[PDB]
Amino acid sequence: RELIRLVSSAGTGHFYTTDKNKRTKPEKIEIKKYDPVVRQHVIYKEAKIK
Amino acid sequence: TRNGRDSESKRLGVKLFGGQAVKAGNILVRLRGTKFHAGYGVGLGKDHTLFAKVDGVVKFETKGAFGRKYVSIVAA
Amino acid sequence: SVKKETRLRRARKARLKMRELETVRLCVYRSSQHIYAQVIAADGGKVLASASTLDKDLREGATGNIDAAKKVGQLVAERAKAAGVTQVAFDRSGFKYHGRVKALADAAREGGLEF
Amino acid sequence: RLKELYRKEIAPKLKEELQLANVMEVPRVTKITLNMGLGEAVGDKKIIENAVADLEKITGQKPVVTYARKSIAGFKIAAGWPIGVKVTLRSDRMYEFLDRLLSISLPRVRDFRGLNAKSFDGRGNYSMGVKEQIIFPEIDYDKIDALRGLDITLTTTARTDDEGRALLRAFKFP
Amino acid sequence: FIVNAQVRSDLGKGASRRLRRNAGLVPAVVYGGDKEPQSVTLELREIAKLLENEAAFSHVIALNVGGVKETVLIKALQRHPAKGFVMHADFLRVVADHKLTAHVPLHFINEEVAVGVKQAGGEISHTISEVEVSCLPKDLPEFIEVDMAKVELGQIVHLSDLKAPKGVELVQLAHGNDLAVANIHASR
Amino acid sequence: KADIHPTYEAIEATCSCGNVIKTRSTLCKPI
Amino acid sequence: MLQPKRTKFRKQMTGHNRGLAHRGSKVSFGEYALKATSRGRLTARQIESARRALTRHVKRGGKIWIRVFPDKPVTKKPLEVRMGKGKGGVEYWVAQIQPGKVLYEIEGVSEELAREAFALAAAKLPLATSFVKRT
RNA sequence: UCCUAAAGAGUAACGGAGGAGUACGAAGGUGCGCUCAGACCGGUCGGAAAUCGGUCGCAGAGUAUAAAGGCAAAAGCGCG
RNA sequence: GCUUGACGAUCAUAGAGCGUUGGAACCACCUGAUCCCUUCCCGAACUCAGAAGUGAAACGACGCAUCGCCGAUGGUAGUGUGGGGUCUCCCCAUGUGAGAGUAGGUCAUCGUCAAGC
Repeated sequence: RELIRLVSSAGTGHFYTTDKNKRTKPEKIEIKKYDPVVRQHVIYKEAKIK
Repeated sequence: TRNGRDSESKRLGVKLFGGQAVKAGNILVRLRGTKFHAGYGVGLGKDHTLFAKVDGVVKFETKGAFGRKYVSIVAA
Repeated sequence: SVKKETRLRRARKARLKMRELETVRLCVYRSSQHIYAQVIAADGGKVLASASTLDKDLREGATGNIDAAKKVGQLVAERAKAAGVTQVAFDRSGFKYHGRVKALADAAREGGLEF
Repeated sequence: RLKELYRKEIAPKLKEELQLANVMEVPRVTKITLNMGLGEAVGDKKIIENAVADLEKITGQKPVVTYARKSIAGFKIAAGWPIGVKVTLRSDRMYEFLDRLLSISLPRVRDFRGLNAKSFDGRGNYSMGVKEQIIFPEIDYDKIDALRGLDITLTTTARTDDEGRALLRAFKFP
Repeated sequence: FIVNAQVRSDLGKGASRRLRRNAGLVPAVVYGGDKEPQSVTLELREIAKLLENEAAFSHVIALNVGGVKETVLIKALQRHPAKGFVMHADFLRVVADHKLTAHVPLHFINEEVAVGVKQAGGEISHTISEVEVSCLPKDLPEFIEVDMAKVELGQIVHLSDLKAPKGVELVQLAHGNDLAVANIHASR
Repeated sequence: KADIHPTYEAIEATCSCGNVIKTRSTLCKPI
Repeated sequence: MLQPKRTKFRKQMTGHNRGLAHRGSKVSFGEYALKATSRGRLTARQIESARRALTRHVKRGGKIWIRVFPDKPVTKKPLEVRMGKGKGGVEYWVAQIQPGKVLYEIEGVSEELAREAFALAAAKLPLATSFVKRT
């Protein structure tokens, strides 16, 4: 469970932070989450915290 | 084999016994998995904490099938 | 039977949820012959209004279809307006919300009896 | 077919053959499972579909596969999870199924004695055998290597032994 | 069988201990399904002479509290577990129309003439005496005969295998509990 | 040859003995 | 000796030995018995020693019931051992005895032979015992 | 996590027993639906045993993981 | 004034078992699945349209105490305080007081609404 970053599909630079088991679920996560800087729900699609 | 090792004794049990005036957020019972169930105006939090949703006095009724102990608050 | 003690077990969650919220309840009891509708106050043990199919102005011989439930819909809505109740909750009583239960619910809802 | 013999003779034979007071405890005809044990070669995931294809057209109806329950790791392995197959022909489908079992298709392979003799358990015995996975319509000399088996018994939908041996027969059928 | 009794207007722990150690007495109660219970003092020396009798517990006992006399069946007995003597006696009213369960001893009559003893080498093992019964007070078995004469080696006599004398209901036979009464088995 | 072997055992009371011990009747699904 | 076949734990506490023996005070299987009148502790080779005294003094037959059962394990620190380095290990087994506990029971003998057999039995036991008959 | 711990909390020992340094994008949410396990008796490869048909049943099953405490509105189980 | 439904109050003195009895209204079983809807495979569950039949199953009412479950009185054990002793344990004063068992109970008692009598 190495930790990842879920950045917002909207134009902001807001990110939620979580984990993932890489060696079982290697594909990326496209979960719809709530962005506070635009104040609507948008998809989040990211990894690579560095 | 060797033997030490306890833990920090989580202070569980009955706060706010059975006739006491309660405010609308007070912890009733700290609980490790529902000895006492949620009655009339009481809440059942995440770790099975019973808390008060309204004011009144604590009831502690043994009600119904399954022999369950209920904490309820009677607005009195 | 094994049908009825199963559907009361199905119903019991919503029955027991509407007495937590202190909500006036609209119960149904479908049978194979016909359907009943009943308005129960927010404790379980007292009835405000009640309207069946065997009210003696709509016993017909064709009683027990998706039409008779729709008749009982407004027939319980206009009896509940007299009783002074809105913001009721619909109790399907373990029956699946699809046929004459759905029809009774929609026809009671059409008579301003707000679920 | 369960017909002119049933709706005019069998249902009024059994009221005075078992001396029943009113009708409806005359036995109905309901439900079993094959439980065709495809757990041979349990770690497969390739012959269950052949078993479903085998049992599909001989019954005219889709089965499901029945899964293992426990990890009984002495008999076989526990990862071989899909190990079953299952199809009822309904009372509505029993009609073409009754005049296809023990009407002309009674010689499955052979018997020297198909006796109705050696089982007194108080629930209504009969006698017939099914060991071959081929004795049915619509099967080839060879199209797929056919390894299966089909299991039918019958029970009273009713009370007892002697109250359930009589409805289970329909013709001169030992 | 007659015991003398008193009135006992004082109940409790220290009261009962004072009766036993100062007055030399023994508490008791008399009760039945038809009257109120009544607490009674008795004498330890005067009830311990009844308990010497073999037919003490399965018998009518007249009991005289004042001038009032009752018919009494002893149905309970408490006893000091170490030393062994009666503390409170705890007996029952007797009415002529009543079911009246009591314990009755077994009496094991002719054990020398036993065909699992004389010819075959074996000994008699009484696993049970004191059978509980269910009977009107008209038939009170002071004893129940257990004939052990026609019983072979290795053979077991059960509760069905003996006699119920003139309308006596053996209780365990009225359940599915056919208990083993006695036994003939090989020696050690 | 004496090497082939059928494997059917819950068919095996005498054909329709009622139950074996598991009690219901005719055909194979819980449909 | 008598030991359990396996126990749920290996060490008990020390505990106390209070009360009278209300349960275990009746001659429930035999005709005559050896009842204790003082409280104490029987160490499972006392029990077997009095057992062998009984079974050797009978010589003819009978049936002997041994009623007590040592289920309490007792530990020991060995010698040249400083105190408090963990609880010491089990050595033997013990039945806790209260006044009134029936220890042994016999049937099939005469009352005289039973009495002078439980005299041999009581000679090997650290308790104060007595002789009782079936009530 | 249980005992010691004295029926509220708390409570020591190089006292008695076990565990953890995580898993999970569903093992979370919700709606709808469903009960487990066990004896029985059943021999033409398994034979006490798999697959089921459950008569008796009568929570003893299960719960990601130690123990304790909880679970029918199941907190168990399946599906959208 | 009772019968059948639905909903609750209360959770065995209310349960389980065994027996009798209920069909016209009610409910259950029932007939058929075109059409809604459904079956890890279903018209046997879920669903619709019913009105030929049956109260067999189930459910209900009435009976029975063998089972389960309640359960006295009395005593016993424990124990607060005060004092004793032969002090790893008991006793006395005083207050309290079981669990078990014994006698004995129990085959429930209520309320709201709706159709019938």
